[PDB]
Amino acid sequence: LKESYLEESCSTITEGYLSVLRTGWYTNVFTLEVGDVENLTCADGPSLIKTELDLTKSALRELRTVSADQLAR
Amino acid sequence: LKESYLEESCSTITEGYLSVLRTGWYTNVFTLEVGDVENLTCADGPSLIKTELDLTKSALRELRTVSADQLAR
Amino acid sequence: LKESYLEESCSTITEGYLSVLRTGWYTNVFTLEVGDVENLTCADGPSLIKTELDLTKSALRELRTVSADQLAR
Amino acid sequence: TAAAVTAGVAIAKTIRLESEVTAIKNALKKTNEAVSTLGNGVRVLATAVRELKDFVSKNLTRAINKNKCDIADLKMAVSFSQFNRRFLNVVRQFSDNAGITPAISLDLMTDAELARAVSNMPTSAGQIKLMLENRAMVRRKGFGILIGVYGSSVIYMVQLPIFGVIDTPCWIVKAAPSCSEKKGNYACLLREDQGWYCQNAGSTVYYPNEKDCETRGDHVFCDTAAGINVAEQSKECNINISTTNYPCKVSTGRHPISMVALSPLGALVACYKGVSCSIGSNRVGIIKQLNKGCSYITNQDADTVTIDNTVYQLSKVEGEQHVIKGRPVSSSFDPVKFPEDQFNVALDQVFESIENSQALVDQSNRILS
Amino acid sequence: AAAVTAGVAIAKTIRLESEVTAIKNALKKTNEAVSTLGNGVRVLATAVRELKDFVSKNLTRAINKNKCDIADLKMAVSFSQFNRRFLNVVRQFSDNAGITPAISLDLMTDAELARAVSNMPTSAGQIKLMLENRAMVRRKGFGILIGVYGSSVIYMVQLPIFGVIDTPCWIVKAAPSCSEKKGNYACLLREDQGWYCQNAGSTVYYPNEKDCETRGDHVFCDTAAGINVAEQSKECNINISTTNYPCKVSTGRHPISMVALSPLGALVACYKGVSCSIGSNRVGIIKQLNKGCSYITNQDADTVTIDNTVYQLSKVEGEQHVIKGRPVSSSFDPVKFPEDQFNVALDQVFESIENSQALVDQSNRILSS
Amino acid sequence: TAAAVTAGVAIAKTIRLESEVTAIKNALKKTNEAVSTLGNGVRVLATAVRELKDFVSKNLTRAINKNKCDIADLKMAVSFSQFNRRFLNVVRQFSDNAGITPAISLDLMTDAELARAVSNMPTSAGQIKLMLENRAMVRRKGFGILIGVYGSSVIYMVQLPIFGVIDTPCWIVKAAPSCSEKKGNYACLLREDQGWYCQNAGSTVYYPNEKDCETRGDHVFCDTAAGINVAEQSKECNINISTTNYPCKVSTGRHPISMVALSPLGALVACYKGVSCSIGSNRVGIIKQLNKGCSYITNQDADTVTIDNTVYQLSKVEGEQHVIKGRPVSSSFDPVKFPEDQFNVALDQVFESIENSQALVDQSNRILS
Ligand SMILES: *[C@@H]1O[C@H](CO[C@@H]2O[C@@H](C)[C@@H](O)[C@@H](O)[C@@H]2O)[C@@H](O[C@@H]2O[C@H](CO)[C@@H](O)[C@H](O)[C@H]2NC(C)=O)[C@H](O)[C@H]1NC(C)=O
Ligand SMILES: *[C@@H]1O[C@H](CO[C@@H]2O[C@@H](C)[C@@H](O)[C@@H](O)[C@@H]2O)[C@@H](O[C@@H]2O[C@H](CO)[C@@H](O)[C@H](O)[C@H]2NC(C)=O)[C@H](O)[C@H]1NC(C)=O
Ligand SMILES: *[C@@H]1O[C@H](CO[C@@H]2O[C@@H](C)[C@@H](O)[C@@H](O)[C@@H]2O)[C@@H](O)[C@H](O)[C@H]1NC(C)=O
Ligand SMILES: *[C@@H]1O[C@H](CO)[C@@H](O)[C@H](O)[C@H]1NC(C)=O
Ligand SMILES: *[C@@H]1O[C@H](CO)[C@@H](O)[C@H](O)[C@H]1NC(C)=O
Ligand SMILES: *[C@@H]1O[C@H](CO)[C@@H](O)[C@H](O)[C@H]1NC(C)=O
Repeated sequence: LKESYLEESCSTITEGYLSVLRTGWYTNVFTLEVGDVENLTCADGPSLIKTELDLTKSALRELRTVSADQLAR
Repeated sequence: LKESYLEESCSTITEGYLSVLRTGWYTNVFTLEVGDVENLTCADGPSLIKTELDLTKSALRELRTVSADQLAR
Repeated sequence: LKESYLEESCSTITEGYLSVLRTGWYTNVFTLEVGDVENLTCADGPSLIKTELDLTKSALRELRTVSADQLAR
Repeated sequence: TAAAVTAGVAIAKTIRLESEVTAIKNALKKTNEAVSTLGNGVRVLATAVRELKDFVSKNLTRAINKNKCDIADLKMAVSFSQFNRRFLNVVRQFSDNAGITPAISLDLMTDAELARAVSNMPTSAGQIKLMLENRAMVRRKGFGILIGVYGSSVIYMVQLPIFGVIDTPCWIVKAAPSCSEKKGNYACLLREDQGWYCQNAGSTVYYPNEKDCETRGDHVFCDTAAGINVAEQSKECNINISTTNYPCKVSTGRHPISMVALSPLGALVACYKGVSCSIGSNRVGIIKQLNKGCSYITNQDADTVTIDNTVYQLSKVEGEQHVIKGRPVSSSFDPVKFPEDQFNVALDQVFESIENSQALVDQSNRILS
Repeated sequence: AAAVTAGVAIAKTIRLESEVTAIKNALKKTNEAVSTLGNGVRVLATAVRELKDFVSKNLTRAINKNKCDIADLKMAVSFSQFNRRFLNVVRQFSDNAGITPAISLDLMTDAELARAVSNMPTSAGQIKLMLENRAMVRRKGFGILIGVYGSSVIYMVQLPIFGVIDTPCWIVKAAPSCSEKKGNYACLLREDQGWYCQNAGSTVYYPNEKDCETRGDHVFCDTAAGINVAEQSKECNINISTTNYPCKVSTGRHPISMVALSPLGALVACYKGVSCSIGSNRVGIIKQLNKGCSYITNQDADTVTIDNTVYQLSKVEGEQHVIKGRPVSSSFDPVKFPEDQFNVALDQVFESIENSQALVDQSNRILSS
Repeated sequence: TAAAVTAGVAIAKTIRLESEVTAIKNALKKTNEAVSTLGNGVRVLATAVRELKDFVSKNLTRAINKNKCDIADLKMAVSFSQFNRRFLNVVRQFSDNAGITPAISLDLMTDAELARAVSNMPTSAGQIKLMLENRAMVRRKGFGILIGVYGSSVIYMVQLPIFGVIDTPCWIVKAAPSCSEKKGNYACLLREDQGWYCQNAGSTVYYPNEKDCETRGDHVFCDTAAGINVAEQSKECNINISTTNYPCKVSTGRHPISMVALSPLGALVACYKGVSCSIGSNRVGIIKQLNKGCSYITNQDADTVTIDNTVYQLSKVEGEQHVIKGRPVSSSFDPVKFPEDQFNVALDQVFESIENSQALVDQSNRILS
């Protein structure tokens, strides 16, 4: 780069940069689904994965409240 | 909404929007506590949960250092 | 603190504040490495730890793409 | 020899008997050798049964109770991370941003809690309704502050916007240089009114940059700090710029400036001097080249403004469209069972073979009496 | 006499002849009992063999199988534990794509941060202040992912150096001061509003209030936002019409009614058709304000109202929550074997073998005579 | 006679026989007790062997299948987190920021997906190449929006910048007050040109703040919104401030302002009146005192500028260098093995002793027949 001292105006110009200017927006849409999970019928009641599913079920219920379109609530 | 072109001033007005203007701040205060965990006395020393507790106790020891009031440090 | 009302200019001055001004930048460099993990050959195929590593391996492969210097890609 | 015939038979039978009891003595001699041998079988069998128990009792239950402990160990670790998500998520967030949160995250305040806070805000009923519908904005326009870590507890504050002014007329101004030329001289006007305007009581609020207000549908969420209060008469600039009622803020230039300014529903284009300004479409390339001067076009008129070799997009360009699904999680439970029937009958067999033998040594004792 | 002896001979031999045949039958029964008990012990052994076959093969296998998953999961969980920092740091650089808004707790620990500040090129007092407000140091700083090499992550943290501390600072707010004579309005409005920090040889002006952050009495000001002004500019807060400095003031011909908030109070501008009033949170309205510019303290009221628009002077404190997670418990329930009652039975077994063995030695003893 | 002799011997011999059979009678009587006795050993062994099975069959396999079940449970929990990382991570981010993402994170869109998108953007080949090379910037200058949670699906949109204009000349202007003095009075002019200038087709774009454009190598990534279109003739202001060709934006003052203005490659210093401005090094405090007036110095000329007692750093100050590795993860797998060879030798032993005992009573029966 080259930086020139401008004594007349007590200023400096620094040139040699190259532009990157935004001219638009390009959009992709994603759909994420949770994978299938098998039913654990060897246990009774409070399993570690049922409590893991109901936690992630709930995380989605709350995440829902903040959706972009109103018709998702 | 409807957007009007002003040919005399090379400008555009777009009308039909509705305002949402902030007039104040409303605050809630939260206190989060860690759930109780039983002492695992069937094992000796390095348990996966003791190192998990000593990890988050350490996480909190560090989080403390950035608290808002000084009298918490 | 002291806040004075200047009625001729319909303005307020509030004094008694103290300055904290940035005069430079001080920088540290970090290198974080993942600890060694033993090969669990007592199992067949899908290990829980084998897939956890292949996750951390791809997370790094993807994280590489966003590194600051090009000669890291 | 009358006597001798009888006397001869007696010694004869005695000889036949003498050899018979010695056979029985030898027979019995082998028999208690068999009894003794079977005993040493049962002894070795018993010692085996003892060694089998010691492995089951000691070496094996040791392994089970160990695995039983590690199982309880991991269930506790995993349960801890589960039953304490919010706590752990919140500590993560205040750490990542070092004490402050850019938004009121879902972890920072649940929807139930968020709605309950908004309903207790000091405002009118209709304004509460709007916040409830745009609670996303309430969250983002608000924030959270870490107050302290006290012992083992985390105390923080969420700070919510109070939307006291709503549903008042609002509009936005965009402008381009309106350059006029006579005899190689350029006279260039440019509005400096440009930005967001929201009508308020006793004044009009002016937000100079477009980012200063956030658009969600017809509603505009405008940042209080950015606002500059201007007289209502400033709006007159959109009928007549040369109005004497308001000092319409407009700048003059001596040189031509070619540019594109995007509006909500369109764009202002300025073509002067040596520029090739043209309009484009989605499929085809050119639909009209623009005349020199100030032109206004709609998002529904075109999708492209081209200046020389620079193509400006008027609307968002819709790209690929993905769908991703995780790998399935399946159960691996395959229990072990012991085939008890074939065994349980075999032991009945044993107790019965015991019972037959016991009775036979009783018959033998009877016969001896 | 000769024959007499012969008759007695047959007599005793016959009395004996029936006895040994009784003994012979007795021994035959016994040999069937020994043979019978044996076919029993054999059946007991094959069952003990199958019990081993189940324990030795099918049961320990299931235990070693479970032993392996146990070791597998312990490794997975330990990995995430022994490598939290590594994994947290990689998480953050991914979520923000190469850069970090703050110096997070994972990026640089409190120990590391403090050692860094102490080795900064500044005075003891400046080092002290950064150590006291290290929260701010973190936020005014940021982090950069330099590169991922193989399996290692290299990044740089960038810390602010606060070299200027404890110099006088103040903030200016104003509202339009409109004057009226014979139905015409003259409105002047200060445009110097903002943060002022005095520095060596100059005074720095930060035009927007967001440009400086308040923590107690200290003001942390963003250097880029700063504009250098002559020290005499402070003179504008005594006489606006001072000739010593070109006081930046705008004039208007129209009234602007508004509320401008101060740190310790607020400026109110009531002109023309507005009903400006003062309120409280507990009591509804406490005073209607006279037309003109009023200054009220945050401790004078809690609310300024303009027509039907209500402005809050202070933060409104809402609910106050406390949340604790579900308790985590151990499910450890070891299995124990009833060893005492059993081992008495084995001792029981070993004596009946030796008692029996002692008996077959006696049987043979009698036979050796 | 001879008869009496032989019969006489016969009767005598019967006496010798009665005593052998009376011992044999007693001997067998003992043997039958050993057979009966050994049996009570075998039975007690069978009952003992039965409870060993009852423990293995019931109490032990119960504990194992329980542990086998918990194992499968934990595996499912941990697999769920693994097979669904991206899903869970994406939900995590939209929750921390309430519906919007500051950047296009690695979880939101993979490198593969990003490169495919950029390659399908509506622009020229060289521009696609440049975006691909600075894909970091692409992610950061873009963002992500949560569209909706539909059932169990999370649907979101990533928005990428289109860099259609590239590699055109760009420069940055910095300035300090230029004060001249004649007979104790100061006349001070100061440029207001300061900022980023980027040349475009038909106009020049001006970005007023240094933060409005981001530097990655020689390339300058400039915020479109911050941009002001200025005439091309404006670049003439870097030759003659007093040019009549352009209305050069420069302000005048009556008071001196001493300050330091930082350049990319150096710094502008303004020393006036009562200030002691000097340039320093990192080690030594002062290496040169600066003359009164406007001075320009290089990053390679000094490392420090001092104004009175305030020290300004010209470059970033390089501090420590840390290197960290996580604790090694080891396996806890320790299988249990059953000594089957040693055990089977004992059972082989039992089965032979059975056959040996069985074979002896057969000799016994041969002897009787
Ligand atoms: C981790 O281990 C696997 C398996 O090692 C095998 O199992 C051992 C008990 C022993 O039998 C070794 O000789 C085996 O190699 C590593 O090897 C892969 O294993 C498959 C068959 O299991 C073999 O065909 C592949 O060639 C092996 N892979 C390679 C690249 O050679 C595996 O590589 C180890 N992983 C690491 C990171 O070291
Ligand atoms: C735009 O307005 C200007 C000025 O008129 C202003 O608005 C009027 C309602 C009234 O309040 C005027 O006093 C304001 O100044 C018009 O231009 C000039 O108007 C003056 C009247 O004062 C007249 O003497 C001049 O000759 C007019 N100039 C020209 C060139 O005609 C102008 O006509 C208005 N334009 C349009 C399109 O309505
Ligand atoms: C600066 O320029 C002054 C005159 O202004 C104009 O400059 C050139 C670019 C032409 O536009 C010309 O027609 C104008 O008159 C000069 O008087 C002055 O000497 C110049 N100063 C220096 C230091 O060169
Ligand atoms: C069984 O356990 C004992 C200690 O209780 C130990 O000495 C022996 O070596 C172990 N053997 C096996 C095969 O585990
Ligand atoms: C036990 O394992 C054997 C392999 O040695 C297998 O053939 C058999 O089916 C299994 N039976 C039970 C009851 O587990
Ligand atoms: C073994 O199981 C029985 C039920 O089958 C139960 O009554 C007994 O208490 C158990 N013993 C142990 C030590 O678990």
